Amino acid sequence: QVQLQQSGPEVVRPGVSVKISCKGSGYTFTDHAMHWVKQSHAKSLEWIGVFNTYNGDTNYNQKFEDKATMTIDKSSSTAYLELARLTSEDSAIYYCVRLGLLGFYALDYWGQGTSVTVSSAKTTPPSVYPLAPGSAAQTNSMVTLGCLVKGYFPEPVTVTWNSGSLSSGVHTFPAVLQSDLYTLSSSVTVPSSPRPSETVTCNVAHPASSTKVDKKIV
Amino acid sequence: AIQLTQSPSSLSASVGDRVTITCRASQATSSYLAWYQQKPGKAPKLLIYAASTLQSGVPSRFSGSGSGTDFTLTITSLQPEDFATYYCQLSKTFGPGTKVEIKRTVAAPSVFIFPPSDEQLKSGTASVVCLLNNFYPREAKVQWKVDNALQSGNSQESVTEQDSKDSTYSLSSTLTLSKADYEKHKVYACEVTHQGLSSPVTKSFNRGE
Amino acid sequence: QVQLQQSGPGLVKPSQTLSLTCGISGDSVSSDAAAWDWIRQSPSRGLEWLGRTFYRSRWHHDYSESVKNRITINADTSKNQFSLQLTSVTPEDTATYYCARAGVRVFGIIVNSLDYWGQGTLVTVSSASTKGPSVFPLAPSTAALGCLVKDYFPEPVTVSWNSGALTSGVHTFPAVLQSSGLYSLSSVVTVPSSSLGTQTYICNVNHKPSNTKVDKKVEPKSC
Amino acid sequence: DVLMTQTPLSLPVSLGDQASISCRSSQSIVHSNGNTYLEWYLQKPGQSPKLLIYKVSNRFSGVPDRFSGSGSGTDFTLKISRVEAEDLGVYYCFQGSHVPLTFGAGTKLELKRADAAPTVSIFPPSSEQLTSGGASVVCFLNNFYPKDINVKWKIDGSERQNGVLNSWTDQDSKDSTYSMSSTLTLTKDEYERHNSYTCEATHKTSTSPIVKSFNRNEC
Repeated sequence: QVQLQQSGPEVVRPGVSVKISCKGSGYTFTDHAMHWVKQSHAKSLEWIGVFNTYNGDTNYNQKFEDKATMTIDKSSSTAYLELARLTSEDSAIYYCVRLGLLGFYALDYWGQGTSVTVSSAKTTPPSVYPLAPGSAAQTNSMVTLGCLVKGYFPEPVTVTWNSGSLSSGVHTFPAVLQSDLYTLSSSVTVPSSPRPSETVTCNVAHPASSTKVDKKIV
Repeated sequence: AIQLTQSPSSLSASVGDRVTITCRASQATSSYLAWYQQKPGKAPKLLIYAASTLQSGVPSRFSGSGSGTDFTLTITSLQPEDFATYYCQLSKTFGPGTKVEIKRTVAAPSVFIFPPSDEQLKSGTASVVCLLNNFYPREAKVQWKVDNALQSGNSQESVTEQDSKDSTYSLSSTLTLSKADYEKHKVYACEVTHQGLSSPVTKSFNRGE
Repeated sequence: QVQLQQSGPGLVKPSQTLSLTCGISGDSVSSDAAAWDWIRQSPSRGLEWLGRTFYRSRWHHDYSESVKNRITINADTSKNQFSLQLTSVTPEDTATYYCARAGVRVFGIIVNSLDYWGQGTLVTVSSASTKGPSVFPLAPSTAALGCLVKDYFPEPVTVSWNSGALTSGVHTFPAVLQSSGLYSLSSVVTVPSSSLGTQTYICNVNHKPSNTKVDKKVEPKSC
Repeated sequence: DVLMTQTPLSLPVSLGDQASISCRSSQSIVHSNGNTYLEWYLQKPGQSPKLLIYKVSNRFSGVPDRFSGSGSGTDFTLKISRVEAEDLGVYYCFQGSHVPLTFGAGTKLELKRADAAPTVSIFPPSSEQLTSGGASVVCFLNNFYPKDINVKWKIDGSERQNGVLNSWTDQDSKDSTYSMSSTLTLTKDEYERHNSYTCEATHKTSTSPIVKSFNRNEC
């Protein structure tokens, strides 16, 4: 069975080289070449370059001629990607792809993909802040409660409510970037009748800093 | 850094006989190799590429398959026009190639003799040529008797290529001698023995007749 | 379809640069769907790939380590041709040189399967000089007649019968080296008995390096 | 280089209908040898894009009969006979015929429903943020349709643009709706300087833009 395994995510400083490893299995490596496609948001799916896995002649895209080079270790049946002088906008997801049936197809199977982010800031624990309806917000049977997160790096953060007990109405949001630090928030919808034995507590878990915080809501 | 062998180096099959030709590669790909057919005096013509796909135009009887370190070429039937030297390539280096002939019945050779021309005599030398044509097999013992005496070491023989219609070869032996040697003898005979001849055949001529 | 034509000098004295010109018809040299190889064949050694060129954004090159540092394959899109120049020619480089077009090239990876080989020209390394050949008839006493060519250099020669009118029953022989350093070959054609009295036979021999074109009529001897 | 644009960007389609996606090439992509190498890749959320249809007339193995391609020259279209729950994602048109092999921009496929009015709720910065140093006010628009919406930052009757951040979420599995988050960052001096913190929003459901406003003195 054809399957491509790829490295994990990285976070690196600008101007340093990073390595991406793509190991293939289930097929004879020398038969099929390997591609490399970059996925980001400013650009969408631009093509990096191909590695003719038999001989070794490379066909790089003209835009990534200088900042990317590709190597093959045929002994371990692995394809390598090397990047240099990474810029701030270089944060993207790099896919390794097998080329199948030269003459037909273009790109058969795609690896799970590694996302390399650069930034400049160091790792920083998140700060969890509470949001509650005001003293004049009890005019409706339903109100919106949520907590928000500032000043953390890098992604991701998993947020739960009462240790995941309240999984209905929970809404998180994709992280946003500002002042070199990421940002995200969460919200839930609850009735505006808080019982004395009923409480809402949102917990933020961050494995990059190994810090978990619970915030007092209502 | 890659060595390719062709098995067998040469072979010969009869008309309409299936023949398999195998060439082996240390670094197998089954995707970058191709087989070329070459006739003598002509550029090699592609036959199949990627070790399984047949090129258009060439008859479908040329089929190739196989994977791993081994690769074979299969011809369903042989024709007199299919004589060639088949080459297998591995994207960098061409194999030594296999000489393939065509077998048929034993052919009786025809013998002709030409005394040197008068213009050659004016030049001062003489070149006698014996034509030995349309036979099978190629091997043929050629002898020359001048005044019932054998001559050797002063004649050259050239073998043509096998005809693609009737599958026969042809030979010619040339002797370069001065006019004095030509005028020193009267009778000259061309004697040749072939397995297609029940008895030896000689053609004798006299100079000036 | 795509037809290849070649031109160049068949005689090259040792130890300078030789050059071949391979002209392209029916395709553009700068096409992005093909590549151009240069393959030479030697009877002693066999066949081997020399170099390759193609076009993606600028002219590319690729050469085999056998003849590295003395080969340069320069393309020319103006007249739609590409040419090989070989420097520091040794007497071990005598062979027949073929210009050929690579096949499948899609997806930006080239697969070596050459399918449009040119006619091929032969190049020999020698400090000698070309000179014209000589032709002698061999009219027999019923038998087969023909004309022979002697003491010619260098290869090749083309023999035609009545300017190509007759093509069946005519045999051309490979060149044979003689002791003095020359080459020779012959042609033979079979005839009916009554043909010699009415049919006219004039064989033709051409030698391009010496720019010689000799036409000779062969007939039975008068006396 | 060949530049392609997938028209249109987003496809709001319902279950079991026909949706057409078009990919156009700036220059002819007919490879000189022959054929017209075009590919369509779909990418389900949180996965790796697969191969949907190659050699636009042909069809790859393992994909159902609904997907089919057509067109030649510079215009190609991919049509889905019936849309299922799995068809959601982004569709990329791709070509290999002229190095470099460029790519499309992406076309999102998602469900449709009746337009829903967004519920807007404004919260002041937390009391802990008062002693922190920064300020972050934010209002959400929850459970609405479609992504086309705007958020306004009108403070004390004045208009500003800076300090805004935007974040949309993919369609919910059940309600198939969206969510909004516009957080505004300021410092302490401007926070105490102003009185009324209001955020507005314009949407199809409400002909008049919805204004949710609160004052500082009441909190």
